[PDB]
Amino acid sequence: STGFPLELLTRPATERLAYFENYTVAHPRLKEVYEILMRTIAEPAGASFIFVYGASGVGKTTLRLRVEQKLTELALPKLESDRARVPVVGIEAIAPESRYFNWKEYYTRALITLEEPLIDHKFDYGVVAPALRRALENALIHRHPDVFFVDEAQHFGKVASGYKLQDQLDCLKSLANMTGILHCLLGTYELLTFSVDIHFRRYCADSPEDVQAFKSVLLTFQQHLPLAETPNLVDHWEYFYERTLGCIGTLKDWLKRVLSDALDREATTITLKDLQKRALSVAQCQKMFKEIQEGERQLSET
Amino acid sequence: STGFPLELLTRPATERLAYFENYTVAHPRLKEVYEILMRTIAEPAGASFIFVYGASGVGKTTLRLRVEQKLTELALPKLESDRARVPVVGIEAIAPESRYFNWKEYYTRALITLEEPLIDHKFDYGVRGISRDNFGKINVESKVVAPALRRALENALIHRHPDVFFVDEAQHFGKVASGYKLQDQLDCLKSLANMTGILHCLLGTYELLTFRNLSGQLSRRSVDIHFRRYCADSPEDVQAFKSVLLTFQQHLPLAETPNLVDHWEYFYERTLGCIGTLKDWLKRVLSDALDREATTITLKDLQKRALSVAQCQKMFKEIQEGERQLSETEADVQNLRSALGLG
Amino acid sequence: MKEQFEQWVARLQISEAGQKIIEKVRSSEPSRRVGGGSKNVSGRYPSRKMGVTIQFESHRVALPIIYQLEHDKDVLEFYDQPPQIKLDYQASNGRRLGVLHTPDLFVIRTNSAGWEECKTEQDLKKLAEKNPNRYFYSEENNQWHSLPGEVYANQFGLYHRIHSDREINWVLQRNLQFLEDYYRSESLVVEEAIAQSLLAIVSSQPGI
Amino acid sequence: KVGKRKPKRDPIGVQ
Amino acid sequence: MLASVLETYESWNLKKPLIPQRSRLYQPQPVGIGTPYIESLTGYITRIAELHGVLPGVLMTREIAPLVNKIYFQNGANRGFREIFNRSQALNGMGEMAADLVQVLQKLTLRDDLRFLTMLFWSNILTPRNLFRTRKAWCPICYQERHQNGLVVY
Ligand SMILES: Nc1ncnc2c1ncn2[C@@H]1O[C@H](COP(=O)(O)OP(=O)(O)OP(=O)(O)O)[C@@H](O)[C@H]1O
Ligand SMILES: Nc1ncnc2c1ncn2[C@@H]1O[C@H](COP(=O)(O)OP(=O)(O)OP(=O)(O)O)[C@@H](O)[C@H]1O
Ligand SMILES: [Mg+2]
Ligand SMILES: [Mg+2]
Ligand SMILES: [Zn+2]
Repeated sequence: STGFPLELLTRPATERLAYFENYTVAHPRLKEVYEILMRTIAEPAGASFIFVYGASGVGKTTLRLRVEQKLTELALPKLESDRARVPVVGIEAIAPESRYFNWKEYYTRALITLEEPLIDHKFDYGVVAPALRRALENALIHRHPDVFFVDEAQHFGKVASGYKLQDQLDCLKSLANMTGILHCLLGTYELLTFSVDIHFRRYCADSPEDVQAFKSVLLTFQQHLPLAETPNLVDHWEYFYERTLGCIGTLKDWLKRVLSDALDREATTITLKDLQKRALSVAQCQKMFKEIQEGERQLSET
Repeated sequence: STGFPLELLTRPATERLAYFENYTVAHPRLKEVYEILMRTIAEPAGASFIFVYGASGVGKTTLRLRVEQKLTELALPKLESDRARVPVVGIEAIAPESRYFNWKEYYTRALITLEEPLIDHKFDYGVRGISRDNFGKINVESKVVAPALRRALENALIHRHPDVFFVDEAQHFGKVASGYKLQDQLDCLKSLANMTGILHCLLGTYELLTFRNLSGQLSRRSVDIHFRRYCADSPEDVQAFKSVLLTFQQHLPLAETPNLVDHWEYFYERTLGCIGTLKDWLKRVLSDALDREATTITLKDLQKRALSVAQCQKMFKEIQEGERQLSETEADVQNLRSALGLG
Repeated sequence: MKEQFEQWVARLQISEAGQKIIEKVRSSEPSRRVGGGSKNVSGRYPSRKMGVTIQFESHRVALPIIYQLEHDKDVLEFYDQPPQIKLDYQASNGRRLGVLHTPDLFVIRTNSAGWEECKTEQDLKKLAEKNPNRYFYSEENNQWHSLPGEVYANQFGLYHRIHSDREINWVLQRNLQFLEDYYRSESLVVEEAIAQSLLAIVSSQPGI
Repeated sequence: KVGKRKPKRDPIGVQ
Repeated sequence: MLASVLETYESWNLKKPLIPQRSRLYQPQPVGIGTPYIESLTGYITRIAELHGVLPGVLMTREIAPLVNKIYFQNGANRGFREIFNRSQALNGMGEMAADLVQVLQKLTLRDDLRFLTMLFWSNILTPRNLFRTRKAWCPICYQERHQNGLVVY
């Protein structure tokens, strides 16, 4: 059915919460960006970087998870006679407590999530952390993963120097120069402070098709919302666009706030005051809009 | 009766002081903050930051203790049923003697609070220096670098899986040296939260407003909770302040009860709307009265133990410069609607 | 100093952009230094209200208004040569042109703030007869009004006012120049005996 | 212009 | 501003599929298949250690020896496993220690042809009496030929 299952109402509320957690909406922007990512993964065409940008909450992480799952399920007919072959390696960048990025920490976290043993006894076989980098290099050349995604890629941007901002990503070039492994860097608009460039755009208010798509995804959210009564939410879409900035992730988490509030109140439908009790503040929303507009302009350069 | 049990009239003065220092009152500001914070606690749902702003004397510490004890009593059946599971964790951010914040000290003290109140359980962190000992005091070697301690903290916080990490006196994060940014000091905690799936609630005075809105990511996954004082423009909070004053007078173990609401203006002039300062003043005057076997609290006793005028002006200007920025109005949503292009 | 201005803004609910203009005017050097020209006696005047030197183009047109503002209590501050405003107005033909203009004074009062421009009689009549949609006379309040200046004031929470030299009482100006020396003093203490003597002589004879 | 003082707002009073 | 029928958007239902247990160590193809120049067990373990970037002694001590149930394996994995080094010849032998080494390497790497790496196939036709060198034997010319051709030294 196109709606949420009608057998989860008699189930406890935590089941409805989990169902809302697992549910995801595939709007045309998501499917087009997914198609672009899959096409560029299938054919790098002399490109070793798949740089992806977008303001927080737009849904880059969910797209990365979907891409990882699809790559795994496409390579599955070959992971039965082949071992030591991870289809995807995903990592999250470490925010440094020191002034600058810790490349050794990045390397050791990579080896931790690559299931590489004997990290603490790596010996340098004849510049930061020789043994760790050569271990990384190899690992990936023997493991042979299709794509290596890095989340919070903008965390690479703190070097506190104008002559080293473009001299901080060179380690990724070297890692991608002798392994032949794709690199899909995902981050916020600060990743513009640095290859295939992709923009995780929102649905703008000025365009009519984007507003129609926003109405459709909001309708999908309100129909798959696990309540006995179906709430009418399109008549508040304007308000729904005011504290969201068109980011489906922020709208999803806030709608789950309202869902769990109603589930703790045993409400059969969500009302405007439930939205107004967990609504995001105003100054933070203004900061969101400023940041996203600045990023859109910075990318608008031709 | 709603007051103190009279049998303390024969009990020694220590019991009376303990009663007056252990009594808690409930007033709508505290209840609203409690409910909002607990509702945020029940589900962060992407949000990874809670900023609990307050004033000097509103009682942020008592709120944090109440919340910690509340989820402790909630998880007590689960704590008894299942081990290796701490519901909430708390730590006070250290004020550095050096010019910069000691991240290494924060990590080791956080590991101390998360490990020490636990029996000798064989859990191994992915680090060498930090380990247990015979007496049960887990020790961090002085040669262990800070990122290793942070990795150990990450492993401990994903294994134990608490609900909220409370950082009291969080304004001490802003005690940053040299030429860092006050946002460079919060991406670290954002990464911690986004990796461990852990809510971090930071408590502090109005100076903690410097981290309020620093980046888009730092504000999307963050909420702000204000411990509003008892103002003077709005008469309902004046009546509420009178109600709390009446409760404090009713629960005073004195021989004969004075009337504390007739000096309400003089009480508010040296409390500025903060309940904790009022409690502290009343405890002082009670001790002074009880040492001389006084049967009542007079205005002389109130004035002898009152706060200084200059101090009061200081905190008041701090409060004003704090909540002047902390004001949300209809223009703030009107201009957002206009700039978004919806209109 | 900043807290009182913030409370002023909050009490009068000035918009964000209006607060931005007020802050810019408060902290900025004057746009242009007053030039001698060919017919105007120019110069500078020390003001204890602001506590600085304020520049006047005309000592008998703008300077009387400056004297009033300095001795007026309703006025909090009065800056000179505020930053240029691009006044948009339609001319006689119909074209909407945007002309840069610098108001003579920017006055912040205890209940409002805005621009005040000082002109003369004949200047106002020639400008009105040569520009129908830039200046006109309201006989109700008997005041000269400029359409784009007041429009810009109303789009920003501010006011716009034209000070002519018809409404200035010159006896007031003479007496202000008489007592300015005593105004600039700070510790005026008359002997009690002599003050009582004059009080008795005054109360014994009215209209002396 | 040339030889003309910048439009500075001169403080007044004897310190 | 005309509004058409709002077509409901489909879902994705993200769910990471499971994969067969990946090998603890790397899985390199042992060079010499179909050739009279098959490599050796000691060469293979040394190549594995070099690829991992660890010393072969460290790999034997911290990855192989605990996985071996023998008492002396576990004991010598903490005071210097000199027993397995002074008798590295027997690792390539016909006997039980060679078979145990092949089994543990199969467990670590998950291969299917490590028995052909040694001559354990001929445990019934040969005899370890004066058969294996105590010291290493290498051809320098083959070493350069393989290094200069870009192939792996085995
Ligand atoms: N299409 C979607 N359907 C359902 N939930 C979604 C969708 N997109 C995002 N979310 C929600 O957003 C959250 C994940 O973060 P999201 O991917 O939106 O952020 P991001 O922009 O990739 O990253 P960040 O905000 O850290 O910069 C989860 O709560 C997830 O449920
Ligand atoms: N509502 C309340 N009921 C009972 N006690 C209270 C209440 N509010 C504050 N107190 C008491 O006030 C005293 C001092 O205030 P407290 O230390 O809690 O303030 P705070 O807001 O955490 O400030 P700071 O940490 O900056 O000193 C404490 O002993 C606390 O128990
Ligand atoms: Mg994300
Ligand atoms: Mg405290
Ligand atoms: Zn040879």
